[PDB]
Amino acid sequence: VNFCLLEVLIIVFLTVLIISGNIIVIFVFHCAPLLNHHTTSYFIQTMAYADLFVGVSCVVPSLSLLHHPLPVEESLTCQIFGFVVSVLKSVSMWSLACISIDRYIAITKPLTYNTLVTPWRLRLCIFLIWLYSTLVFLPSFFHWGKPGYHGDVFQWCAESWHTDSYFTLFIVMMLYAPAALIVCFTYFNIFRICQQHTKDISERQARFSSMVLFRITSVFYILWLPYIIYFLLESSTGHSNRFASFLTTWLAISNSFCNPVIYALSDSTFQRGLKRLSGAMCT
Amino acid sequence: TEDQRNEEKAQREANKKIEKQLQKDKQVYRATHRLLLLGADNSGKSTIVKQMRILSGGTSGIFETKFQVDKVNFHMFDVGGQRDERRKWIQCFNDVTAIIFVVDSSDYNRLQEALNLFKSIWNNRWLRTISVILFLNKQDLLAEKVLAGKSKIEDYFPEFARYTTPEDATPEPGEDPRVTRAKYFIRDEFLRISTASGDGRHYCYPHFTCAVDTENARRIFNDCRDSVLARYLDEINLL
Amino acid sequence: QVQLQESGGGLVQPGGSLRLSCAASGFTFSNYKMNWVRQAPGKGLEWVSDISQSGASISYTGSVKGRFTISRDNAKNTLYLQMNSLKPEDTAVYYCARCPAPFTRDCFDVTSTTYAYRGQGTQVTV
Amino acid sequence: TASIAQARKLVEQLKMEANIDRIKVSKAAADLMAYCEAHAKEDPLLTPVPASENPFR
Amino acid sequence: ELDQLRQEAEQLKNQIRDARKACADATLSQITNNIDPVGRIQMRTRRTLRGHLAKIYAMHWGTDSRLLVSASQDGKLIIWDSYTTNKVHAIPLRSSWVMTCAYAPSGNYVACGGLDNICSIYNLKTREGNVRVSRELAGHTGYLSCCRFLDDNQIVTSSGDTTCALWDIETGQQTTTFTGHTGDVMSLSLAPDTRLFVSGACDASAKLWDVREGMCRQTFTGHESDINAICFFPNGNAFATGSDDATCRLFDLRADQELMTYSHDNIICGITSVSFSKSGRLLLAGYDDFNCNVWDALKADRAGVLAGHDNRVSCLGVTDDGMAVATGSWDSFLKIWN
Repeated sequence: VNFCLLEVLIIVFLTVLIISGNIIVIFVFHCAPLLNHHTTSYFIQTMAYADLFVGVSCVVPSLSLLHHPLPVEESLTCQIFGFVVSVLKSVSMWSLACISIDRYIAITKPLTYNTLVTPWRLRLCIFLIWLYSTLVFLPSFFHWGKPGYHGDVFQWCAESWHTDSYFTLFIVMMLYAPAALIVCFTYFNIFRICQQHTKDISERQARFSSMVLFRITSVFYILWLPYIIYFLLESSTGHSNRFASFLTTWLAISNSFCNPVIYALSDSTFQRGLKRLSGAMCT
Repeated sequence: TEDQRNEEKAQREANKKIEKQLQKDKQVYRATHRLLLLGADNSGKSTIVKQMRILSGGTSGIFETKFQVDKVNFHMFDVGGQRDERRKWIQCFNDVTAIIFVVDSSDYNRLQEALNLFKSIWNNRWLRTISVILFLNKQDLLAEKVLAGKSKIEDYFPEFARYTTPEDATPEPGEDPRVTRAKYFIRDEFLRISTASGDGRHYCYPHFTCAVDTENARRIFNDCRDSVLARYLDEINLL
Repeated sequence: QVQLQESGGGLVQPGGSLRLSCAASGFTFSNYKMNWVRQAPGKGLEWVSDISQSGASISYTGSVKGRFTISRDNAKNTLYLQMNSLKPEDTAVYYCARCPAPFTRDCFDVTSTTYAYRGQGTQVTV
Repeated sequence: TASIAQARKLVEQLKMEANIDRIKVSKAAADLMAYCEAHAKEDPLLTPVPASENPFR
Repeated sequence: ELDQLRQEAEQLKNQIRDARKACADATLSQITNNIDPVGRIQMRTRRTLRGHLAKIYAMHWGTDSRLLVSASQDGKLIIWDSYTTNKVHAIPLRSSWVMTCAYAPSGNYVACGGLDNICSIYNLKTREGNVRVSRELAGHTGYLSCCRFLDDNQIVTSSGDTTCALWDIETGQQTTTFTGHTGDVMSLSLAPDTRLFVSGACDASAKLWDVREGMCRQTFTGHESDINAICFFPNGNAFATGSDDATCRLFDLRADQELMTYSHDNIICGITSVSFSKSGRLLLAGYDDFNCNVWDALKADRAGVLAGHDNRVSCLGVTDDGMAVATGSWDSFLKIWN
């Protein structure tokens, strides 16, 4: 039973770093309230919630492999586990897109931004993220196909359930690719704006003498691309590599803790909130 | 007791209504952009807020002026009422998007006072982040003064003789280029202040305005838009 | 008490020199950016010159840019205005003025009627 | 008329501090410390209280 | 006779200074070596009152030590229940630029004032139920920087025209003027015995005034820069000034001179607000390094800090029973500490 232990060691490591930091992000945003009243903070909170559900939904592979396989649901839990996790990552990635949509608005309509992007429409964007990501991934319960290769853990789920190339096409063109193209368009425009602005400021400065959102989005996207690439190949071809599937799926689940770490490394006000936690909440 | 729990429930209902009014006015407050007007009495800040007003301001204390161009609310504050010392009530205007600082460009003995005031605005620790929309006013009077002669910038600024105009405009200074040498030199005397201080937390936006003009509100619009866009790009680099 | 006493001053010819002095009392001299201000007769107060905390940044108004020169002795707590090449419009009352806050680059010294941290002033005439 | 009155007024407005019977600064220190030792326990910040007494806890 | 009396006033100022030096028999820190130090005071943000849209520049506690009023430059004067964290009232001010707010000792009234140069008195326990402005005290020309009710009918208001004034709310006129200051008066504190008040100004001077006579009882000039805020010691025989030269100072009334300085080499920014605890052992001082340091007022030792804000701390208040502190700040959020 050594091999399943070697499989489960990395995933329990992923659980014990995924679980802790997302709660810390929420407590920091509650603690520093000038940080709280920005639009991007609530979407980062939504990602923290989605990543916390990722952790408390991937607790069950640890139960399956760490001891004897325990279905308390007693009939194919991995399927609904997939329908959790495959939605949740989508819930995260579209969240990045909606951040880009606010930041692009914060560049396109600079003055009237608070007129355009309000907490009501913010809550509406968050609700349509969970609603859209839920309802489009729904036919995984219809046995129209396996939604993604989340669920490689369990030896009936890894071999019996055959994924659908057609359902693979129908999930990527409404959830996996449009988030990618909206992030690409918005960050291309914002990087263009920042280049042109920095050139103007360099000009006006030199005439007289004498991007953590991009970083977290790019880290998420590069952690997530091998999973979608080999997912498209193992779906359209049907011949699979179990090592690469296992590694790419839990690497795409490894992006869950990468938001608190990088956002702690970057942001000054988030660091002020986190030093407030490390001072007050401990002693 | 039961009545005490009823009274704290009434407290929660009052708090709910107060918080609803607070959000309903928060939306308006964040929609409106506050501006601080500074200057001297000879500098035509009064006529400039007159063309913002014509295209309910009380004299007592603050003079308020409300206008909009392209459906953006601008609320700008002329302080006509306080005393002659301003080291303390200028700290109130720290949450302001942009300061409009009007200069009488045709009076060269008050220009050094205006430069000292601009330097204090630029280097104030509570104004280190506020962009200054500079309005070098009375360019009709500057042009008539320089073309008239009998009063020289070298009288009050020795380094005018070592100056040439790097970039300029054709139609407005098209009467004579020497006044162009005047009108940019004063501009550089503000930008020499505006460059040497800080790591780009705020930006000056110089402008050339005669006694009567129309595009003052448009200039305030575009410079506030650029300053708020620069704020949001520094937040994109940070948030 | 924050007290600034002037010195120097007095009569000098229309091509002469005077070393205007200002001794400072009641504050750490090194913390404050110092200024020289003159009150001309029939005219308002106008700023003449200033010097930074370290003595590095030195500025003058344009009428006196080449002629006057300032130095501040933090050992002696004294602000000095060497006044060269007097004109009749260089004849005024001369106040040393420290900027209102310490450790700051902004100043609001020259006021219309009164400012707390000016000296008494010594008159210079033709 | 105004100058002599203002000079006399300024001399008077210093004279009232000269008329102040200056209690010795040692007695000033004694008064400060005596008020603080008299009211030591009733100060919540200097003497912390339980959460039953503390309405914010 | 003019310059002669100015010379006489110069030797009179010198003899006042030298007579204070002769009357400075023993300093405060000399005798307090036998005193046990106050220890490390650690205080925590018990409540966090959110719901201001702009910078908070003033607050005043209630005399019942539960209610408070906060003033912020969005235009809202808000009465807060500190216990429940419920805003008891919200007031739309006519002019948003306000720098002071005062709560009446009876609680029926609240005051505000600022750059519009009128001291507005709002009634709380009103007939209709909606709070409204009951009086608009006009007559000062400078900005109003501090107001304090004596009663329901006497308020002292400091101003930026260098003059404090004692006002009758009912008539609406200044009962008394206090014109001795050279710089803009930035604060005032009334005594516990309420017979007299001290006010500090930008001229580095704090002046003790008697309210009934209306004359300058005393003047103190020990500071170097602008005195931002002032507060009596609770005994009424001393007060602490917080000034912009990064120092606080304790002045005793009967000694008529400075006692101690409350400053450190690290702290270089200005005091915006200063307050006293109930015993007066802890002197509290808000600051521009976004924090609130607390000193042993008898020993002059930086014995704690209250870091909860990411903008400057504008206003500072202590309850009459001492159970709480309320540090408002420019980050639009007020905080209750214990």
